[PDB]
Formats: sequence, C-alpha cells, structure tokens
Amino acid sequence: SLEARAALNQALEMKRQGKREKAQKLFMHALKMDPDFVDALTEFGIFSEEDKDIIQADYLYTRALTISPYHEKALVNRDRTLPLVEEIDQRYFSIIDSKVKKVMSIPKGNSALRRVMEETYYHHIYHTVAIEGNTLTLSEIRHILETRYAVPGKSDEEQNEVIGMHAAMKYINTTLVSRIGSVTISDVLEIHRRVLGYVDPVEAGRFRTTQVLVGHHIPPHPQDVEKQMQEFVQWLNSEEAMNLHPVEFAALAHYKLVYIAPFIDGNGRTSRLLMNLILMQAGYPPITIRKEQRSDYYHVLEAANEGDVRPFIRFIAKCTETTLDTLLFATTEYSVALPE
Amino acid sequence: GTVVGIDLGTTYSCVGVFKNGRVEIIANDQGNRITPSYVAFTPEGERLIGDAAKNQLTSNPENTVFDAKRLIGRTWNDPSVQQDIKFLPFKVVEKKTKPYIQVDIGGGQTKTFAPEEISAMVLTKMKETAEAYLGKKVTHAVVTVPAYFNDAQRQATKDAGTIAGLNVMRIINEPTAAAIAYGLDKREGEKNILVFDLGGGAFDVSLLTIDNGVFEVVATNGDTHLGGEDFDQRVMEHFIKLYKKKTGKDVRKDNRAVQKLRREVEKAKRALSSQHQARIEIESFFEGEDFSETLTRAKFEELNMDLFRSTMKPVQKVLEDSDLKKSDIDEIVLVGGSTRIPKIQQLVKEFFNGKEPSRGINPDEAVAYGAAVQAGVLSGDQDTGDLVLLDVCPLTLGIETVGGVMTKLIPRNTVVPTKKSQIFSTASDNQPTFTIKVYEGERPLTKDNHLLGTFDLTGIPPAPRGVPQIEVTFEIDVNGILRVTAEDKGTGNKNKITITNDQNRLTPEEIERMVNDAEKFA
Ligand SMILES: *P(=O)(O)OC[C@H]1O[C@@H](n2cnc3c(N)ncnc32)[C@H](O)[C@@H]1O
Ligand SMILES: [Mg+2]
Repeated sequence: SLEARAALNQALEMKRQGKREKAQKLFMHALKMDPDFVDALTEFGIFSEEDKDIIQADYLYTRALTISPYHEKALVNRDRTLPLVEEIDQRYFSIIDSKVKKVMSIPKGNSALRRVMEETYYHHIYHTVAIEGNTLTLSEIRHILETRYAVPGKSDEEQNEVIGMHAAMKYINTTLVSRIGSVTISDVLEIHRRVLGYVDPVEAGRFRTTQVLVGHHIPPHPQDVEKQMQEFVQWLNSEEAMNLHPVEFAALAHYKLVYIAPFIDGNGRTSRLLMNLILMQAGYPPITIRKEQRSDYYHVLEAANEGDVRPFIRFIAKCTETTLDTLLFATTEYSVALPE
Repeated sequence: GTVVGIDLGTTYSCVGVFKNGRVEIIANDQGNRITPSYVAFTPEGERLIGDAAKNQLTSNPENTVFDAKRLIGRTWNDPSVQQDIKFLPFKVVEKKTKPYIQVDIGGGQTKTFAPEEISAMVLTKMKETAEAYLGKKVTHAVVTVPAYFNDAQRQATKDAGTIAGLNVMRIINEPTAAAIAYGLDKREGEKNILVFDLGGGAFDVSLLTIDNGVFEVVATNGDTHLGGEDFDQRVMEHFIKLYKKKTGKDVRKDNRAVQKLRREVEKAKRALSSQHQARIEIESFFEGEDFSETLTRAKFEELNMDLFRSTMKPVQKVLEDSDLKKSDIDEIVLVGGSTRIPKIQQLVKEFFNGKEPSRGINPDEAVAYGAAVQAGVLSGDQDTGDLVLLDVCPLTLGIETVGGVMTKLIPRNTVVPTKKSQIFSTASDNQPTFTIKVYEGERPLTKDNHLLGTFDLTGIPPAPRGVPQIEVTFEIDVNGILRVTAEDKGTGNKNKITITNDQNRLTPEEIERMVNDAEKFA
C-alpha cells in the first residue's frame, strides 16, 4: 500500500521531531492500511522500545518476523529484546513464587484461611461458568450445591453446568491432585465426563465427531483429535514441560487443550480445571480467571492463535498474582498493641 | 487512466485533475469552471445536464431536476425533504419510504428516478467535462461529501458514482479537501486551521491540525441541510407573501412563476455580496402581470439572520470538542459559494475577534482542488509524496439494546478507519435472531437518534436467555461507511452467524438496472 508507506514515512518524521503522539497516530494509521506491514511493525516496535515498553517492542519484532523471517532490522531488534523479555517475564514469576511462599507462610493458627478457601471454591465455580455466559449468581450456585434445591425461573442447563463443575472438582481434588503418575487422556475424559455429565450425558467424556468453531479459532478436524491429544499428553508428561515454571506449564497446558478443542462443548471449563490441577500439583493455590476478564481472555487466546502465546502466559501469570494478592489480603490479621 | 476530483455540490459541481505536480480546474463545454447540479428532459427526449438544464428551468420547470444532494440518503417523511418540496417544481413521490423524482421524459412517457440517478447524471456531466479536456475516457474518481454526511448519504453518493460508471476510489470530506487545497504548497510546519464550509445546501466546520503533508481532522460539526438553497427559499417566500399582500394573487400555483422568482433571487443574492441593494424584475410573472421589487442587503440579512447566526454554533462546538482556544486557530479557511456573503464573513471575523480569513482560496473551487490532489495521490503515478489524511466519523454510532437504549460503540470524531467490537446476548430463551438497529446520535435513547440501518443476524444456537456471547463489530472504512459483522465467541458448530445487509437501501440488482439505464445516454 503506497498509502501505508506514506503514513509510516510521516510517523518516522514526526518521531524524529519529538511529536510522539502524532507519530503513534501515524504508525497506527499505517497498520490499519496494511496490518502485515513488516517495516511499520518493526518501526512501531522501536517506538515502544524508546518508551521502555520492552514486552510490546519484542511482541512487534516477533510479529514482524512471523510474516518475514529474514527481515534484517526485525532480526537485530528481536535478538536485542529476546534476553530482556526473558529477564522481565522470569522476574514476574519470581514475584509470584514469593507470594505463593507468603500464602504457605500463613500460620496454621490463622482462622481466616479455612473460611476464605471454602468461599474461594464457590467463587471458582461462579467465574468458570459465568465467563461462558452462565447467568447464575454466587449465592444461587452456593444454594444449588449445599441444599441440592433447584433455583426457580432458571434453566436446567445452567444449573446442570454448575452441578457438573462441582462433581468434576470433587473428582480432581480426591482422585488426581494427590495421585502419583502421568496425566493421561483417560484422566482428561474422566474430568470432561463430570463437567458435561448433567448437561449432555451422551457427549460427556468423549471426543467430538464433528467440526466445531471456538470463537475465531478453527480447531483440528475431529479425525485428528486423538493423534493431537496423544501428542498433547506426551508433552504434558515430558521433562521439557516439567522444567517450565509451573505458571508457564499450566498456561501452555490450558492453551494446547483449547487449541485442539477435543470436545463438542466444555473445552474451556475442562482446560481451566487441568490448568489448576497442574498449579495445585506444583504447590500453588488454584487460580481464577474472573468473569469480568472474558474480553481480555479471548484477546490473548486470539494473540496465541496468531503465533505468540506469551500474552496468554502473562495473562495467566497476572490471574495467579491476583488470586495470591486476594488470598493474602483476605487472611490478613490486624495486630493489637499495648499503649505502653 | 486519469483519476479526477469531483466536488458534487447541491447547486454547483466542479471537476479538477492533478497532472505534472499541479491541479487544473476544468472548464465545461460552455467555458464555465463550475457546472449547475441540474438535469432536464426536453419534450423531444433529450437529456440536458448542467448549464443547458438550468437555463430552461423557467420554460420546463416540472421536468427540470436539481437539489438531489438534499434528497439522497433521506426518508420521504424527513421534515427537511418536506421543506424543500415547497420550492421544488418537479414531482417528489414516496417509493420504498424514500423521495423519488417523477418527470415527463418525453412523448407522454413518465420515468421515476432515485435521487442517486440524478446525482449520477451530474457526475456523468463532470466526467464528460474531464474527458473533453484529457482527450481520454475517465473511469476513476475521488468524490467529495459534506463532513457531516451520515452513513446513508455517503453510500448514496458512492452509489451515484457507480451508476455514472465511475470507480469511486475514495469519498473525501469537503472541509478535508479544502484543507488540502489550502495546505499543499505550504511548508510552515504544524498549524491549526478552522475550515468554515457553507456551500449550496450543506454546512460543515472542521478543525484540522495540518503538518507538512499530514491533514489531521481534530473535530467536525455541521448541518447537511443548511446552505445557499435555504437563503434563496427565505427570499422567495418573502416575495411570494409580498405579492399576495399587494395583488391578492397566490403564485404558488404557477411553477413557472415560482422558478422565475428563484432564478432572479439567485442573481439578486449574488449582487448583494458586492452592492447594498438589487432590483428583482420579472416580465409575465403571474397571469401576464409584471413583478418589480428592490431587495436591500439589510432585508436579505434580516430574512436569513437566524440561519446566518446558527453557523457560529458548529464553530463553538469544534473548539469545545478539540479543547482549543480561539487564539490556537492559525488560519480561518472560508469555502463554499455562500462564504462570499458579507454578513457570513463578518460573523466569522467577529467570532475570531477581527482575525482576517486566509487569502487566495477560491471558495467555489477549493473543494474540487483538494479532491483532485487526493485523486492524484490514489492514482499512485503523480509523484505526490507523503500526503496523509487522518479523518474522523461525524456522528456517534450505537446499537439499540433492551429498553430502546442507545449503546454507544464509536464516538463522534473517532479517527477512521476504525473497528469496535462488543459482546451482546439474547433477551429470551432460544432466541435465534438479533434485529441489529444501528443509530447515529448522542441521545441515551435510540428514539431520539437517527436510524442508520436494520441488520438481521440469524443462526444464534439454542441456549437460555442472556447466555449466548454474540460479538457485534462496527467497522468504519476510509470512506466513513459502516460494515456490521458478528461472531459467536463460544464453542459452536461449523455454521457461523450470518448478517443480511439492510433491505431499505439500493440492492446490487437495483444498481445494475440503474447502471444499464444510464449507459444508454453514453
Ligand atoms: P467451548 O465452550 O467448548 O470452549 C470455550 C473455551 O474455548 C477457549 N477459547 C475461546 N476463544 C478461543 C480462541 N480464539 N482460541 C482458542 N481457545 C479459545 C476458552 O477457554 C473458552 O472458555
Ligand atoms: Mg461452550
């Protein structure tokens, strides 16, 4: 696009002058005219790096190189930011690890943790069904699971989704979390059989035989699901995967499973359960992707579809920190002082 | 071939070409650098366009058509359409809730035209004007629209181009075109310019930051039904009333009388821009009796003072939107034929505390000049360098949600092209459809905003009410025109959501017929 070229040339001239607000507008205009404009992606990366946004700079250099793998300026730029991004992402994991240890440092004489952990359980069911559009409130979910009484003027489906999640989580915590050995396809099917068991007992615990769509994502043909699930569980139990930071392991496990989308439905609910199985086996509390993060969640999944899963890993890392921050705040004890 | 720039004005149109690094404004077959936006059908079946059409208005008023720019992209019901009808000599009839033009095309054979077909004829005449100068056929054009044109008015102008056999490479906002005409030869760095664009039928104010080839619209505000036409109507109505007061004769019956008055009112108004009174003389005005009256500049101003004063409100609005002071405006650029009116120049000058407007800007030609430059840029072969337009949408776009609520997606003055996505859900169990009602306006309830279009979204899978996650996406393209798309964000079958285009705008089949009808006069 000659139009795109003109916009990039003006972006670079305005940047030179120090008109950075105008430069940013012109970069964004160039990339509207040509979304795969490699020179514009690379120069907009430089612009981010000048503003000390190394993760965004590296994102743009990496995106450029997926389009044009031999692009000289993008290669040089990516080679500079690669170790800087590794340093930044690893530093965030270190902060998360410190906060996990802070949760484990909570004295066993702390009264708040017991009740907070119980409340958090029902919060987890609320968020995992609500992010998918389930309209049941936290109080309604507590009523369904504690009493077993059907809430009036609400679909059987929405209630059966919640009952399924409760059954799935009870199975994981009592059978899988403490179990020694590899996590198998049969284990994932057992989780799914409970997740979907009360909504769709026919499809519960078996792979789809039809093509599905997952928002903008086109998953494999149903005939390729078995082979991709075998390759997936091979990765799950690999020393390579075991050597990852648990947050990265859990995030990649989530993404790899929803990429395949082996089920007709409940791929997200099942993948979020597997994510938390991995975190809990690694000694982390289970994390929540909040209902309110639905749009951000879909955005970073789409970013992963487009060839960079790091925004998704970073999103899961931030969900982990938020979970830890909330647990530590909720269990804070307020000391009583002698006036002296 | 050569891409031309066409100012398609309410009363006059103007065509320019960018060649050897400069703009040529092209004179028509009668040697005129502006062409009346008029068409006419003679009793013999000859299609007249431009000067030939306007010049036989008073002898064939019923089958002389004009003012099409104030009919396109509007409903029959539109109070603005009903206002113009009172001063239009041709039959405007309701067809699919829209104002169509019915004329005797000759031999007692009546044809009903879409306003798009009238504008297509005007565009055909401007194309023919360019072809005569270039000595080669013209297939590609940049066509201007008022900045404040809504989605339907923009699409209708594109459709007019298609019907004229033109590839409309770009729709450009008239004040943005005017800014290019002002700014192209300037190398003064960053300037804030206020373009005040009062033409034959539309009024725009655009505040731009221009900077060594970058034309950035900061804010726009206007009225697509305010211009020269309205000033003529006020004067015509004055003298029709004065005649009934003096003689007792109501002259609204005789179309020849009303349109004779229109022709003389235009001459008088033009005279009153350089002198302080004008004589209006018509022989055989009504029932073989003569008309003779003086119009003073003061009386002309009095008759239009509310309309003239109303032009200050959009100037105030763009300053408020931009959060700029009057002192931040480096240049006031007056464009459109109606900015020659002394009282208009005075009101703008006094608003800006005595600041003189930019010199060497021909208000009749500046819009065409800018269109011609952008045509040269998109032609790709005119060595135009790094000219960049960052234009905006004039109106807030929203979707009607439960309770007749205006759910705003794209605010007014958003840089285009732009994309906005939002997840919506169903209002009842197993709801299979969305009736997507897109509105243009600021009001929190859609009943108080303007309906852009209705889009049928089908194939929502069965689920309880409020469960489905149907993302609806508004895309405004570089022409300022909306495309609506949708995506189920959840797990679903291979059969994606479908959106059917609005049924109340010209279909490809209707446009094909109108194209084929137009080709016969080639
Ligand atoms: P279905 O209801 O079985 O699964 C929904 C989950 O799929 C995941 N997901 C959403 N959007 C995407 C994209 N674009 N790519 C991959 N995976 C996606 C989420 O986990 C949903 O909860
Ligand atoms: Mg689903």
